[PDB]
Amino acid sequence: TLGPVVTGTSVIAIKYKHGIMIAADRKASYGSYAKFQNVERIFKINNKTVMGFSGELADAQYLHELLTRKNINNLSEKKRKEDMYTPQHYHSYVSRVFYVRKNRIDPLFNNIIIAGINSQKYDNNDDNVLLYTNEEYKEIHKDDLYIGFVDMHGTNFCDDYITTGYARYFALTLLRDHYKDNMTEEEARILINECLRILYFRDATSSNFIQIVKVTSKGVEYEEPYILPC
Amino acid sequence: TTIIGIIYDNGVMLACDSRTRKINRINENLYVCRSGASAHSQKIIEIIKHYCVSMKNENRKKGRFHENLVTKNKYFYEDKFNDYNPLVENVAHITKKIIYTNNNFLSCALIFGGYDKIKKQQLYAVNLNGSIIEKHDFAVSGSGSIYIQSYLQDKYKKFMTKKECFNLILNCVKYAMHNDNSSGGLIRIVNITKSFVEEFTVVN
Amino acid sequence: YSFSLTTFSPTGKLVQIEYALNRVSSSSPALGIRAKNGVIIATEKKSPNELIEENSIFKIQQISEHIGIVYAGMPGDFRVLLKRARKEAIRYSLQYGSEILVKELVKIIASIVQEFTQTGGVRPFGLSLLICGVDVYGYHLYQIDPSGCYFNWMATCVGKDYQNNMSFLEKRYNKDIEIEDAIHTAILTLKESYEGVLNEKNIEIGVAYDNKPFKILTQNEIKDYLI
Amino acid sequence: RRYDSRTTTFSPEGRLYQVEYALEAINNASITIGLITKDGVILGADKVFISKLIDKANNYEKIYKIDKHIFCGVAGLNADANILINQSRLYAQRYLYNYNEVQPVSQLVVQICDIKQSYTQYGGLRPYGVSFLIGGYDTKDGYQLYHTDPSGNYSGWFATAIGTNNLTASSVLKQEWKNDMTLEEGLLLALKTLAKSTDTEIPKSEKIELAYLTNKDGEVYQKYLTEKEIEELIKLYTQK
Amino acid sequence: TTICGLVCQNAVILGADTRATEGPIVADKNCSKLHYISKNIWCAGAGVAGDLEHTTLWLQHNVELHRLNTNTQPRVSMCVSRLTQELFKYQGYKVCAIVLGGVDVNGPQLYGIHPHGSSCLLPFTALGSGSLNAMAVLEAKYRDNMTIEEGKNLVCEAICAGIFNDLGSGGNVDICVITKDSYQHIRPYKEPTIYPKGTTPILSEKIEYIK
Amino acid sequence: MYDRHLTIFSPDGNLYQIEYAIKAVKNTNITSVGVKGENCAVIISQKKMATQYISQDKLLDYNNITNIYNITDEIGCSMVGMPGDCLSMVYKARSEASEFLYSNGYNVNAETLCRNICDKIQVYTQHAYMRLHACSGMIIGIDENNKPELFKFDPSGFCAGYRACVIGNKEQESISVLERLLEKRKKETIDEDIRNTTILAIEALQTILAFDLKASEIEVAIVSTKNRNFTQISEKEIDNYLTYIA
Amino acid sequence: AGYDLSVSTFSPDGRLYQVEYIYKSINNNNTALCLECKDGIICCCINSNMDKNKMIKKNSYNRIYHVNNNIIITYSGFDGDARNIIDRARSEANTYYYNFHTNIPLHILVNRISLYIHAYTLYWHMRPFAASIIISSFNEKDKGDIYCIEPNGACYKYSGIVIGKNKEMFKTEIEKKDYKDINVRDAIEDIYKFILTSDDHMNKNNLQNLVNFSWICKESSYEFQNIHEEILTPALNKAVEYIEK
Amino acid sequence: RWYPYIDNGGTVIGLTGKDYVILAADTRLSLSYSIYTRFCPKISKLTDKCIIGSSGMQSDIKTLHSLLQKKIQLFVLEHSHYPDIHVIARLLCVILYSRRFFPYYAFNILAGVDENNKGVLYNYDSVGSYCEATHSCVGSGSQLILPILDNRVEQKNQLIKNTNFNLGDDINFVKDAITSATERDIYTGDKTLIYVIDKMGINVNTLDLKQD
Amino acid sequence: IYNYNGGCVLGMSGSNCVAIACDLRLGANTFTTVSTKFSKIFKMNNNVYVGLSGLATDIQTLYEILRYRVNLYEVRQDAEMDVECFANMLSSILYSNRFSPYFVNPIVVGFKLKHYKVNYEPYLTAYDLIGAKCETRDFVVNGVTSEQLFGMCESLYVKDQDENGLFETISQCLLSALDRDCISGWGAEVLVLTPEKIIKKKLKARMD
Repeated sequence: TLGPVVTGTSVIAIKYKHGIMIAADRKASYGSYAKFQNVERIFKINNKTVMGFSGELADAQYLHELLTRKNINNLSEKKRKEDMYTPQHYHSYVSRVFYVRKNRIDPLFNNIIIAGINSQKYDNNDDNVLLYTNEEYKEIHKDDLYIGFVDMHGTNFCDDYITTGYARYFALTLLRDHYKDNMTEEEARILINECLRILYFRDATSSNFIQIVKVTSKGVEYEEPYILPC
Repeated sequence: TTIIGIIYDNGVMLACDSRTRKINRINENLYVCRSGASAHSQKIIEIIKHYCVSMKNENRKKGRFHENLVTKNKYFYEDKFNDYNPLVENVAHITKKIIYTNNNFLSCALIFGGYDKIKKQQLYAVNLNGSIIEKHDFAVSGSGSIYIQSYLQDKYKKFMTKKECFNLILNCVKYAMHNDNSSGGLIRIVNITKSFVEEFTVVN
Repeated sequence: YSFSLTTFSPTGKLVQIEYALNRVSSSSPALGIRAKNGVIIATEKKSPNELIEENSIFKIQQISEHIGIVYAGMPGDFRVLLKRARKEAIRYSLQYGSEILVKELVKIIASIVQEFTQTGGVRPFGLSLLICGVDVYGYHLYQIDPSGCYFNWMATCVGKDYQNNMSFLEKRYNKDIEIEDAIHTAILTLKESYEGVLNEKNIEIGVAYDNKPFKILTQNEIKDYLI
Repeated sequence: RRYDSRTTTFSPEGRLYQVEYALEAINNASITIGLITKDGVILGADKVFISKLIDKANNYEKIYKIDKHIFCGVAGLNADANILINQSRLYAQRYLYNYNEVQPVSQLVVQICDIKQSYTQYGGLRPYGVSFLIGGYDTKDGYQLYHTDPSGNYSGWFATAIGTNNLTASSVLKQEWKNDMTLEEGLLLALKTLAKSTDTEIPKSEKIELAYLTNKDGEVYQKYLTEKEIEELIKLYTQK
Repeated sequence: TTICGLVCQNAVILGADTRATEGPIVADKNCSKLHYISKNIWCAGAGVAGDLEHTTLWLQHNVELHRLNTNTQPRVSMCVSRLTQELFKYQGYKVCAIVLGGVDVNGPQLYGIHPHGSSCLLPFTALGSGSLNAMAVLEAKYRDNMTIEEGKNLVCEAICAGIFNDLGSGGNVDICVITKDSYQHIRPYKEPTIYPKGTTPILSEKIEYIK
Repeated sequence: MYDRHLTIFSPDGNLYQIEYAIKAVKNTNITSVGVKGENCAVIISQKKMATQYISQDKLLDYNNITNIYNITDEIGCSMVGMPGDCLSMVYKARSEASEFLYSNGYNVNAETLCRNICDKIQVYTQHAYMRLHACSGMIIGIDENNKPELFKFDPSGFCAGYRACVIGNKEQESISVLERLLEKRKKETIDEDIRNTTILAIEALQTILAFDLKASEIEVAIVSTKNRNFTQISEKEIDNYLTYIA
Repeated sequence: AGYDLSVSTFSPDGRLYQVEYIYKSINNNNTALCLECKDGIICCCINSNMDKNKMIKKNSYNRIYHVNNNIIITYSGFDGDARNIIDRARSEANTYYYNFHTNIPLHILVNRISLYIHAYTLYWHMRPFAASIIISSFNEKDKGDIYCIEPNGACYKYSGIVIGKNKEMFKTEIEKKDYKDINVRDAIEDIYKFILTSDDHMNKNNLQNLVNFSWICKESSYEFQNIHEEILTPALNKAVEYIEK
Repeated sequence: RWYPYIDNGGTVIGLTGKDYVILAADTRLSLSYSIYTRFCPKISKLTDKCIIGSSGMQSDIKTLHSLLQKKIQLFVLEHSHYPDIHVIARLLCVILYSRRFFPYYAFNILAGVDENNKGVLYNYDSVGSYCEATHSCVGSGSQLILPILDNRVEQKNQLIKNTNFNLGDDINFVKDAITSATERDIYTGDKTLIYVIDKMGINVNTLDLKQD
Repeated sequence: IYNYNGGCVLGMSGSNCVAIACDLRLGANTFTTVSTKFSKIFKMNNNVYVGLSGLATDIQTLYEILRYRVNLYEVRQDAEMDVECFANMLSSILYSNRFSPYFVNPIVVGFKLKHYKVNYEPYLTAYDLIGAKCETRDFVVNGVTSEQLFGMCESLYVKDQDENGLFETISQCLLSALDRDCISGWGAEVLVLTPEKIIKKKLKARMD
C-alpha cells in the first residue's frame, strides 16, 4: 500500500493457435534477497481466464481473492454457459478497481495481465463447472482470444502479446521483431524460452525456474515447472 | 531478533532467542513467532487470539462423536482427532488480512506453526504488508536469521528425525546469536507434533 | 416509532406510576434508620429453600466506600440502577477526586428515573430505592420512587404493609438513638412485619459506622444480635 | 401505530387534551404564593405532609434557587420540577458564560417556556406537568415575578397564588396587597394568605416555608426562613 | 526521575525518588511518584506527569468499578491489558513508561509498560533518567527468593545510587511494599532573613471583611 | 386495552408478558438438572425434540439433538425453551465471554456471564419493541478459587446461584427430590466425588421424569478440577452408570 | 384475541400465533423433498400449483440453488423471502472465504441462516420470513448431511426430509425402505412414483415440465449438478409404465 | 509519496468548414520513453453528429468519454431527443468542473455539426474553461501545429489572402499538419484516424505515419 | 508562545494566612506593552483563588469555563466548593484538551476547612499546561519569571509567618523577580487572605 516490499519479476502472455500461453518465473524477491524461490505468480479466475502479476505480492493476493470470489458469485447465479463472464469483463472490472484506487491515492503496486478466451462456441467446459478436482486442441481465431494490460494509474489496452516489468524492453523487442501469427505451440514455447533466457541473463530479479500455463479449448493447464535449458 | 522454523517428519519445530518470549501460544496446536515492532506485534497477537477463540467455539459440532540445561514441559492435546481445533490456514489468512488492512502502519513479520488433521504439520510466513507464503521446508525471520540462511540451506534434509531437527535448529539459533549483535539470551524452542506439544529452553 | 407509553389521564395521576407503586407495595419490605452516629438499612429475604444460597443473591449493595443501598421491587431494574449508580459515582470521583456526596448521587438517580418515566417506548422502573450514606455533611438517608421524586428521611420503611411498619418505627424512635439501639429497633420492626419466625439467612443488614467503611453484617453477627 | 397515545394532537376545539390534564394535576398540588414589595419578592409556599419522620432541617421541597438573583417555587410533579430546575440552572450559567453578565429573568423564563412548548409540539412525548413562579431582580427591570404553566405560557404579576385553592389566595392578595410594602408586611401578608387558603386559622410553623430575595447593599441575596424565624413571624402575626 | 521495582518472597517492592524538574531547574523537592491503584496493586511511571496522573486515576477507578461489579480480587493482567490497549489506541503519543507491581491470586508479579503500548513481565526493572544506574546495581546484587528487609535494602541501593549519580533524579526515597494481604507505603524512608514592617512601598489599599 | 400486549405494568403491578414467556419456556417440557458437589459440577438433560408444530420423524439424526452447549472451554451451559431463542442466547453468551476475555485478559467467570445475560434480558423487558426471549438456562463453571459454581436464569432476567436446580416442568415437585438427595449426600477421593455427583444427577433425573432414561435419550456433562473443561460423557459410561443405579 | 396481530406479543397460553400462521402458509405451498443415498444426495421440487399456467417455458421455474457449487439449498414458500435468504447465505459464504480462505463448513452456515431468520421474529415492524429452507451436502468421507431450517428459527439434521403440500404422504413413502443403501441413479424411479402417487394434480405430461431435480453425488464429482434429460426421461417413463399396470 | 498523473502523450487536431468538421488524432499510447501499443484511438463517438477527442491520461480520457456517453444516453432516454452540441459542451464543462480539486488530466476538443448544418468546435482546458473556435489542437503537438493552423485559416500577416477552401483541401491540409507533427515530434504517433462530420452522417479514414 | 503577552503569578503560605500576588502587564508581540491593568488573579470562591498566566485569550476562556463549572456545582450542592475538589476539577479540565491544549499554566491558592469548630489550612498548588498537579505546601510560582521567583522564594522564605511578614516577603520576592524580566512587570497586585478578612494592595513597582 505504501510501497513494494516483496515483488515479482515479469510475465509474458502471447496468443497462438489453440489459445494463449503465459509464462512467469517462480520467485519473489525481498529487495535484493530472493527469499522465496517457489511462488505461483499466475492465478486462475475461471476456465478461459487467467491473471498475470508483476509487482507487490500482497496486492496481487488481494486482487486474486476479489476476482475468484467474483467468479464464485457469477457461477452461483449462472444458468447457461453463455452467462460466464468473459476476459473482457474481468479486464474492465480490474481497470475500474485500479481507477478508483488511483482516485483515492492508494494504488496497487502491480501491473496486471488478464488473458483468456471471450468466445463460447468452441468447447462445452463451462456447461458443467468443477472448481475442486479436474481429444485434440481446436484452432482458435485470434479474434476470439483476449489479452489485456492494466497499469498502476489504470491505463489499460488490448493486444496480441503483452509483457510487464523488465520484459517490456527485452521480450517486447524480441516479440515485435519475430512474433508471427498462428504459430504452433512448439514455436510459441521456443520464443517464450528465448525471451525468458534473455531476461535471466540481464535481470537480477529474474530466475530460471519457470512456470508456464496454457488457456485452450481444454481449459486452463498448469504445465509442470521446468528449469530453463540455458 | 532471530526466528526459525523447521518442518521435520511428523511434527514441526520453532526456535527463537530472548532479547529486546517471542513464541506465543495461539492454541494448543497453534503457535506463532513475532519479529519487528513489539507493540504492533503484541496487539495483533491479542487480536488473532481473540479471533481464534471465536472460531474454535463456533466450529464445535452438536452431538456425541467418536464412540546446558534443557528444561522441558509437555502438554497433551485436549481435543483428540482435532474435532474443533481451528485450521492453521484459517488463522494464518485472517492474520494476513488484518495486517493487509493496516499495512500503512503495521510492520511486523510473523511465522505460524501448527498441526492440523486436514494438512498435517504446516509452516506459514506472513511478511511485511499482507503477504502470506506457505513454506514446506523451513522459514526464517529477523535480523539474525540472515547470517544462518545459507547454513540452513546446506544442512536441511527432506525427512529429518526429531533429534536431527533439534540439533540443526539449536545450532542455527546459536550461530545467529553469535554473529548478530541484536540477538541474545537463552534459546526457546517448541516442538508441535500430532498428539502433543513440548516446549523447552536451552541456556547455552 | 418512539412515542410516550406513559401519558396523562383525566385528572392526570400517571396511571403507570401508580401501577409501579402498587408493584413496589407488594414486594419484600425494607427499612432504614438514621442514628446519632450511623445509619442502618435492613431488609427481609423470604425463607429460602435448601437449594438457594444467600451468598449469591444480595439485597444490600454498596455504591462507594461509604454509601449503601437497599431496594424493594424488580431485581433486574435494581441491578441495572446499581450499575449506573456505581458508574455515576466513579465519574464523580474522576472529576472531583473524592467520594460522591449522597445528595448529588440521589439527584442523578432521580433524574435517570424521571427520564425513564418520560421517554417513549419504555415503562417506569418497578422498584423503590433506598440510599444511606455518610459524608462531610453528616449522615443521610434518602428514598427514591418510581415517579423519580426523592425524600429526605430520618427513619422509614417501604414494601408490604409499609404503613404499619412506619407507624411502629415512629412509635419507638429518637433523634439521639444509639446505633445498636437502631439495629435493635430495625430487627424488631422486621420481626413484627414478617408474620412468622425470623433467624439468620432470613434478614440482611448494612450499617455505616461513623467514619468507617460501610459494612454488611455477616451471618454470625446478626445471629448474635438476634439473641 | 396501534398503541399510539395521540399526545401532540389538537383537540376538536384546539386544546391538545394533554396540557388540560397537566393543568388539572397542577390544580391538585400544594399552594404556592408570590408577592413583590418595596424591599424584595416573596415566594411563601405550603408543605405537603407525608409523615412525622421527615427531616425538618433544610429539606426544601417547594422553593429553589436558579442563580444568586433568581429563585422560584414549584406547584406540580417533583421529578419534572427537578429536571426543569436543572435546565434553568444550565441556561443561566450558559448565558453568563456567553455574555459575561447575569441573565435577566425574562430571558430565563422565555427559554424555559420555549423548552416546554417544544415538548408540547414536537415528538409524541407527554408535556411537563409543572408550573413555576420565577421571581428575582435585575438592573434592567428591577424586582419581577412571573407564572408559567405546561403550555409554555407566561405572564407578569405583582401578586399571585397558584395550585390548589389558588382562587381564595388570589382573592386575598387582590383584597389586601398594596403597591408599596415593607418586606415584613409582605411576609405577614404571605403568611395570612397561606393560612386562609389552607383553611386553617393559624398556620403551623412546621407546615409552611418562606423565602425572599433582596438587593441589599447592591448585592442581591436570598434568605430562606428557618423554623425559628417562621415561629417568630407567626408570633408577630398572631399579635396583630 | 528514578523508578525501580523488584519481586521478593511472596511480595513486591517499589521504590522512587522525590524530585520533579521543569527543565534545568527543580520545581518540587518532595514529589510523590508512587501511585495507589488498588489495595494490592501499585504503579510508578516516568514521562509526562499529566499523562501519568490522568492515566493512573482512570485505571484506578476503572479497576475499582470492575472489582465492585465482579466481586473478585483485582488482577495485574487486567491492568496490563488496559494500559496496553489505551496506549496503543493513542499511537504512543501519550509518553508514559510505567512499572506496575501487584500480588494477585497467581502470586506477585511486575510488569513494564512502554509508551507505544508494549508490555513485558520481569522479576526486576527500573525506568527514568537514572534507570541505567539503578538497574545496574539491581542486576549486580539481585537474587531470587529474597527477604523483605533485604529487598528494601536493595531497593535503596538502586534508588539511592540513581539519586547520587543521575542529575535528573534526587531528593528523598519513597518505597512501597505490596503483599497478598495488606500493603505498606513508607514515604520518607531514608531522605539522604525577615524584612522590617513597612519596608515595601505601596500606593493603594482596600480591606474587605469576609462574612 | 393492551395492558398485557406489551411489557407494560398493567393494573396491580403485573408484567404479564414475563409470565407468558416463562409459561412458553415451561411448555417445551424438556427437563434439565444441575448439581454441584466438591471440585465437580454435573449438568444433565434429555436428548429429545422440543414441543412445537414439527414432530420428530424416523429420518432424524437423534445424535444431533442436544440441549447442552458450552460458552467456553471451561464454562458450560444448558438452555431450554424455544429453539431459535436458545440458539440466540448461546450465541450472545459466547460473544460476551469472548469480549470479556479480550477486554480483561483473563477468562470470564460464570457468575459475571450470568449477570451480563440477566442485564440483557432486563433491557429486553424494559422496552416495548423487543420481544422476550423465552429460554431459561443454567451455567456451570469453576472459579479462580478452584471451586465449582452453578447458576440459573429465567426469561425475567433473575439470575440466581444454586447448589441443585432444575429447569422445565414440575420444578416445584422436583425441589423436594433434589433436597432429599442432597441431604442423603450430606450424611472422598477427588474422582470418587465425581462419580457420586454423576450418579446423583442421573438418579435425580430418573426420579423426576419417572422412567428408564435410555442412555441414548439423555446427555450428561461435567466440569471438575481433574479436567476443568466442559466435556460431555459418552454413551457407554452413561449406560454403565445407569446400570449401576438399577 | 389481539395476541395474533403482532409477532412480538406472547399469547396467554405462551405461544406465538403469528408464527403458526406462517407455518400454515408454508404447508400449503409447493412441496420439496430431499434425501441421501450411497453415492450422494438428491433434491427434488414439485411445482404442482403452476399446472394451471400453460405459458411458462418447460422447466424454467427452478427452486433449487447452490452455494460454493457443492452445497444444495432449496426452499418451500414465498419466492421473495427465499431469494433474500439465498443472497444472505451467499454473502455469509463470501465473508467466510475472505476471512479464512476456505469454504464455510455446512453446520456453521446453517446456524448463521437460522439466526438470520430468527432475528426477524422479535420486532413488530419487520415481517417474519415465510419460508422453510433445506440445506444439504455430501462428501466421500463424511457422507451426506441434510439440515432443515423453519420460520421459528430451528435447525435440525435429517436423513431425509419433505416440506410443503402432502408432506405426510411423501414422508410415509420415504421411510418405506432404507435409502442409505440405494444408489443415487436408481432412486429417481422411487421419487417419481412417490410424486405421481401422493400429488393428485400431476400426471404423465406434467412430470417433464413441473418437477425440478438435482443431486450431489460421485458422478458429478460431489459438485452441484442439475439432472439432464437423457437420465431423467428413462426413469420417468419406467415409473409411469409401472404405475399404469 | 505517489504522484497520480502521467502524460500518455499524443495529438488531436480539429478544423471547421462552412458545413462540416474534420477531427484527426494519433493512435499511439506511450509511457515516459517507451510505447505501450501502436493503436489506441482517442476519438470517441458521442452522437450521430458529435464526437470528442482528448489528450492526457489514457484512463482519465476513457472514463470521461464513457461517463459522457452514459449521460447523453440517459438524456436521450428520458427526454426523447438527441442533445445538441451546445448542450453536450455545457454538460462536459459541468462534469469537468465537478472535479475542480482533483481535475482530470484530459485536454478536450468537442466537434460536431449544429442543427443548422454549421461546423462547431469547442476547445476546453483540464479544469473546465472552454471556448468555441474555428480550429484547435490538443496534446503534445499543440504548440507545434497551432501556428500552422493559425496561418492557414485566419491568414493574418498576409496581404494577398485566399479564403477559397473546400472539403478536399481541408482534409489534405490536416494530413499535412499531422505528418509534420509526426516528423517533428516524438509523442505524436504512427497511425492516425481522420473523422469527417458532414450533413450526411460521419465517416472515418485511416492514414499511416512514421514509426520511430 | 508564552513570550507573547508574558506574565507572572506567585503564592505563599504563612500561619493561618495565605498570599497571592501577580503582575499587571498585557503586551503584544512580546516587546510592546498594551495595558497595565490585566490582572492574572481571579477570585473563584470565598476562600479559593486561581492565578492564570499565559495567553490572555486562553486565560479568559479558562476563567469563564471554571466559573461556569464552579457556579453549577455550588448551586446544585447548596454549599461552598472545597479547594481539593476545585484543584481536581481544574486538572481534569486541563487534561480534557491534552491535544490542542490551553496555553495557560495556572496555580490554585486557598484555605482547606477541617470541620469538627473549624480549622483553616493553607493550600497551594501549581500546574503544567496539561494539568501536571504537584502539591508544594510552600511558595508556588508560575510564569515566564519562574526561575527568578524560585530563586527569590528559596532565598527569602521563612516558613510559617505572620500576615505582615508574609506580605513583606511575597512583595519583595515578586518585585525582585519582575525587575529582572523585560517582558513582564508593569505593576504588581498582592492579596493577603485570612479567615477574618482579605487585604488587597497594589505595590509601587517599577512601571518601566
